[PDB]
Amino acid sequence: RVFRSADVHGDSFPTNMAVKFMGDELSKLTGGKDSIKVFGNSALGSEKDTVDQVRIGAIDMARVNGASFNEIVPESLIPSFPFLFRDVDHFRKAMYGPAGQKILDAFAAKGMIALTFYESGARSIYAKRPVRTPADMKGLKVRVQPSDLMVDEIRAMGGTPTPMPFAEVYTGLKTGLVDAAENNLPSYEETKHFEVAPDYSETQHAMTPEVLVFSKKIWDTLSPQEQAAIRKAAADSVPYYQKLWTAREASAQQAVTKGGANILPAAQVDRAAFVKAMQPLWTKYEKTPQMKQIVDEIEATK
Ligand SMILES: [Cl-]
Ligand SMILES: [Cl-]
Repeated sequence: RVFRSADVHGDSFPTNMAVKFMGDELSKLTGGKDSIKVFGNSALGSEKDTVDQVRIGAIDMARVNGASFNEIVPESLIPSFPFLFRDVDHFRKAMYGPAGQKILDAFAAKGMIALTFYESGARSIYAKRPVRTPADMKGLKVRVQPSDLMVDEIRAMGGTPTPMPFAEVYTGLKTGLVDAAENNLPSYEETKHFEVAPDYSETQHAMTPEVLVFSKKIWDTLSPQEQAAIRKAAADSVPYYQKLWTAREASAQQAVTKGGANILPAAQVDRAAFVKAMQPLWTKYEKTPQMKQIVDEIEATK
């Protein structure tokens, strides 16, 4: 069969490519038969829309950002904690290890098989002015993802958060509904947010992963062999994604700078002030002993 999968990005974006790559792998490991069609550009709805559809089995899979599960899977809050990961190497070692698996395992109770994470860089503020310190955030109308944690993060930074679907952000910035948002560089480039919010300040406040989920209702009708093939194709798509993503982070920086954007480097930003303001949120979002244990396991990963 053709499995249907959702994504907010366009057809050439690394996430879409990775899942399409996964699709090609599946079609060999099943011999021509099975495949994945990726519906890009939010065609199937917002990330939250598409998560709900996966849960009820209206669609087979979605590639979405970790924050899109924050009201559903408590463990998904964790990798979105502000300043949790020290760097890319830490993210990788922690998330592709036993602690990341515990997070993935948590989705099953909520009607989803979480197949894999993909890295998503670090998210940073961008606006019509630069931002070095929480004082600079005051008065900015900052779009965030529809997540209570992300709302609180931007408030803790000093901005006024406003939840909006990914697809609507470019227009929101144009019309002045919002004058700021936050994301990684490749997203900053792809959506052309850089043309309306040309000041990118590397606050690097979160490193939320992408998660690839499969409908448990559909999953449970498959054989163990088919299930294993699907897990295998997913795992194999990660190194492929990594090659594209590593390159895209670098090229996106070049592209946006050539197009007028000004990146304020991480060292220029008062990380300590942001960390102090945001750190209380960990305790706020540790809902269970199980969550505490995972956070501590991640912190302990060196
Ligand atoms: Cl969205
Ligand atoms: Cl987003």
